[PDB]
Amino acid sequence: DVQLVESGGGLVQPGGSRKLSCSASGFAFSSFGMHWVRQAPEKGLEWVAYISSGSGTIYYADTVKGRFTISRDDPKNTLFLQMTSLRSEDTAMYYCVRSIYYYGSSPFDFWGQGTTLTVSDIVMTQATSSVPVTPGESVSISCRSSKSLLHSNGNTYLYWFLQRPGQSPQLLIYRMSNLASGVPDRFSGSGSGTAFTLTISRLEAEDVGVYYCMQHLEYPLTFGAGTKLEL
Amino acid sequence: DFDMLRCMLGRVYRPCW
Amino acid sequence: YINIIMPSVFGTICLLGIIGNSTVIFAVVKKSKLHWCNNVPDIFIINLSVVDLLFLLGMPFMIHQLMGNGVWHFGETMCTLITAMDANSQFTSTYILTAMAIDRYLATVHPISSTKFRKPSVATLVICLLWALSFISITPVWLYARLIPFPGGAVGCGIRLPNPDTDLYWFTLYQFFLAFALPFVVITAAYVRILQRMTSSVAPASQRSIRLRTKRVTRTAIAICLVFFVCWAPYYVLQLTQLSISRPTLTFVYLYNAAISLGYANSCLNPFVYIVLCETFRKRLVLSV
Amino acid sequence: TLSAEDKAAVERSKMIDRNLREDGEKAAREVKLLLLGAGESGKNTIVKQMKTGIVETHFTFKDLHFKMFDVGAQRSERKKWIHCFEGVTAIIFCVALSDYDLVLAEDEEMNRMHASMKLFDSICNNKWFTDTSIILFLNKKDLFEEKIKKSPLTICYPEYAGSNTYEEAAAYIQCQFEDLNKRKDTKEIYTHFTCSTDTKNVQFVFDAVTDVIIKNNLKDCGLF
Amino acid sequence: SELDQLRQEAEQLKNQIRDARKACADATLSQITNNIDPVGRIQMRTRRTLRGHLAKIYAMHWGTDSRLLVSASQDGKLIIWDSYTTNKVHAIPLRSSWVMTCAYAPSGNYVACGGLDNICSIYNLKTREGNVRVSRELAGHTGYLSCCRFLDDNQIVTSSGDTTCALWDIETGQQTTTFTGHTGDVMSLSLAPDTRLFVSGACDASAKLWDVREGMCRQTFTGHESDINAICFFPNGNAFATGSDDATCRLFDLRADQELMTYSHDNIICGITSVSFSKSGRLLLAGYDDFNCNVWDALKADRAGVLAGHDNRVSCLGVTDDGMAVATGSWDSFLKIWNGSS
Amino acid sequence: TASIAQARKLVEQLKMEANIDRIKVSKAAADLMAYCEAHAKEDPLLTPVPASENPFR
Repeated sequence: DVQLVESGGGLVQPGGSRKLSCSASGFAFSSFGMHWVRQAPEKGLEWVAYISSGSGTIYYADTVKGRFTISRDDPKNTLFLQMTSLRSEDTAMYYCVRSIYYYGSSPFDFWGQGTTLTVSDIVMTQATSSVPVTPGESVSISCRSSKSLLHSNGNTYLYWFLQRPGQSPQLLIYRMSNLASGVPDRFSGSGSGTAFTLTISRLEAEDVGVYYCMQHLEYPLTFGAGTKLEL
Repeated sequence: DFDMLRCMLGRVYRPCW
Repeated sequence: YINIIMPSVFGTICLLGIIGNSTVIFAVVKKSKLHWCNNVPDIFIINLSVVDLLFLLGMPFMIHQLMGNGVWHFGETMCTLITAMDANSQFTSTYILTAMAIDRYLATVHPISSTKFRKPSVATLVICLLWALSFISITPVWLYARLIPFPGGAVGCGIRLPNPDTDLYWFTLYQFFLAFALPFVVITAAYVRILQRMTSSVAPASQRSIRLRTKRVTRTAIAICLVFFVCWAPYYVLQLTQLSISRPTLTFVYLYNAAISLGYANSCLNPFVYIVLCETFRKRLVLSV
Repeated sequence: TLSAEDKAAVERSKMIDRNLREDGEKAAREVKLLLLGAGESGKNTIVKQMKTGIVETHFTFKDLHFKMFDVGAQRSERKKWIHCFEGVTAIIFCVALSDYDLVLAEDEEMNRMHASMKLFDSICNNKWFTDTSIILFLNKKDLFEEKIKKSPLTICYPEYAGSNTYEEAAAYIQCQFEDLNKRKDTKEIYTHFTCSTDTKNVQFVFDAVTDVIIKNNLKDCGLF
Repeated sequence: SELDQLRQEAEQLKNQIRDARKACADATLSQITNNIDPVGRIQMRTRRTLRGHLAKIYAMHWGTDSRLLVSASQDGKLIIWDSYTTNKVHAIPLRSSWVMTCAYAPSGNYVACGGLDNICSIYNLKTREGNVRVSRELAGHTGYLSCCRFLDDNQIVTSSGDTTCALWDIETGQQTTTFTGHTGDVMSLSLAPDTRLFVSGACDASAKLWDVREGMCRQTFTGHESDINAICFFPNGNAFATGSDDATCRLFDLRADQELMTYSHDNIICGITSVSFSKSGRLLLAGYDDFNCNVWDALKADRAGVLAGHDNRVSCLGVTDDGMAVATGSWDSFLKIWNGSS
Repeated sequence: TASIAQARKLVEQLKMEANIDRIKVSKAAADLMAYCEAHAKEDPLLTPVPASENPFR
């Protein structure tokens, strides 16, 4: 089965260095681009780095550029993140994310379990931090972007993720309308221009969690604050 | 129509010695 | 008769050479339908026709000071550039023709090992390198290309060496060695070796197919080695003749002018060698039409 | 004016082109042989020494990789799928010398050798193989000599007038097949006398293929 | 005695069919469509050229989204193209390089191919592992596979050179129905738009209409003089066109059960490899051995235009479901996308 | 007895094909002509669309 297990996290001193590893099993690793996404404690998701399939393209977030290095070993199916001069701002759980890019693909479909590291641009806005919900009732979640995510090729590069408590984020809707494989049809993504809505008809216990909207129109990839659903 | 007795070197002229 | 016979040869060669080179260019380019059409040997032949075309296009720019009045009408600025370009157009064709000869040796005597490096990328690399070597060889041509004062009111472009008493020998020999002596030995040795290794031991030598294959490669290898020699030996034989000769006569001048015309004949006959001796090219020509 | 995901789509496409180019270069260095012949003509004996619908056999001999295609199981119409093999290095044709005094099991009136002779010129003179060399194998050479002592060659060729010996009958049959070559200029036929215990059969194919490579190089180089 | 009597009854039945067809041939399609205006000259330009196949292309098939297409070549590669951008979406290495046909599933989740290996291989395009994998190898034909067409994700119809067509259950890998009656190699098949019938053309110069569910031959269409190489249903499913080696295309009607129109020219003396219709059915596009694709007026049997952009035999062509473009594949290893301009 | 068995099958098939209902060619020709007329406007190859609506500009 598709698996992504991260390792190398732990308590480090400020100004130190740490090496993160992501071992991949159950899928064609060399065919997928790989991302590192981190999540500060009691905060939202933050994209760190990206290396494409074939290692030809590498991108970094501005907050880590020059200090973090992302690399992959295709024969060993391992993804690496070499970090140096670690600051207190680097304290987060680091997730390994696979994403394949061709016509009709669903990037960011699988995320890793994450590893914890402790140290001793389009703006996506989700103003509604929390929403009280009851099972069986329809819920709508709103997202905003500073720039129009609709590209000239017809795609609207908005992604929806759900992070249930204790779990890694899971892809629900990719490109603002498409439903990811293995996701129930009750979830539906609707949007236009800069305003987007995630509709959850007949809410269930599993749907409880924080929902993040991410833009993939251009780099750096940015996440919304996140909307929490509570019973 | 000229004095075509000039020295040659390659496909161009050269000064006679 | 003297003033009309010499222009007639240049005019006939220029017109015939243009038609022949155009036919080779037209057939190779238009064989496909708006698609990239190149091959390791096909790269050389189109490159050779281009250099043969430049050498023929620049013919009037070097012979206008030999026919009517012997006056250079292009000034000193074009005296260096045209002479360097004309020498490059002659030298490059020699280098392209020589390298194309070694390439054919690789594909015949080494049918298995040559597949590793007889690639279009390597073929492009060599031809790009061949052009660079021509500039190094024609370095003295453009460094010393200055106008020469003739008696009277006329001047002409030429080579004025700093020490004409002693510098005349190295200039003559180095062009003789680089453009005639070494390439002829390389081309001749390459094609005779092909003729000795063009058939397999198992091949049915008694069958007409082997015999017809032996004949065609022999007459194609001989013609290429003969056209280059015939069209360039008298031009460079006179070069060694005039080293110890000071005062030329009318007979010598007429022969040198006739020798120059044969020089433009080599680039005129090279396209016709491919048209006549390559039966594959005839079928390729019909496809364009 | 590409998006971040369209740029990564092109990078995947260029990665695919890089592998197609790599595969094609490897394919162009291999030898493709179409193996033909009649039933029980020793074709399978040749494959046994060179170890669905089409049986493809691979082997490497002196830094050269051969792909031999056996299409004996294809009982369909040949003219529909014979153009698929246009461009193979050479055609290996297997003819049973001993099948001259024998007759076809089905027809019961057509001579076996004439069936092979009619099949040879159908492929040799075929429009898809105008310039394709043919490696002719005359199998069962040792068995042919035994039959020629008792059964003269006149049964197969009434016009034959020669000694009833192997050295003359075998050479006569070789000339009969090579006489069927309708274009004795654009293609050449390599004839070899194989057997059930011969070990030089693979070397003959390599020598013939080496000559086919040279002839194709001369065509490309413009010498031929 | 009994055998002689039976073969005489076949001749009487054949004469009855011929007389029945002649009775209903009151008019000609040419007479009916004489009044209508011609389509004029059809000029199409090469919008895209798909490069990457390194050998002869033998088949291509559009996906139903009119954007993705799959092409088969005998370099042993099945390639899926994004026709809008010319990006290669997938490159599927084939176990057997002697492929003669390829098919795109209407759902877009599967592609199929097969050739001289007598096998129809099913490939899964949508896997969690991120690669295309073989999901099924459909064995059972005793001749080369000449054509295959999906009915859905679980059913596919294949024609073979063993004179038979088969309907397969992909999940079980077994052929549920076998369609017999052709006396020659079946070279092509076309599915009706409702996928309840399909026509096949064979090398016995005859075209048969088959019932998919019932599994028997409904009608037989003759009139060609040589092997039929191509066949294509009319967009309404009530007619089909064939292409043969006799340099002719014929339009047969199912309900009238006879030929309506022939598409030939005196200059054309080469065989036909592929045929297709435009979205409205007014244009019949046929690929030829003379390196060209001729656009015919289906109603008036006039050559409306020529697609001349290939250096070898046009082996395959297809028109998108929305009718926006036509792709032609050829033995020169290139695919070209054509459409007109205002 | 292969030929005699095949003869019965071939005769039975021709009976099925000879018992089908056939409409007139004029009726069949009119339907094909009618279908093309109704769908003429939505055929981009027959009537090329403006370049703004053409995916293959």
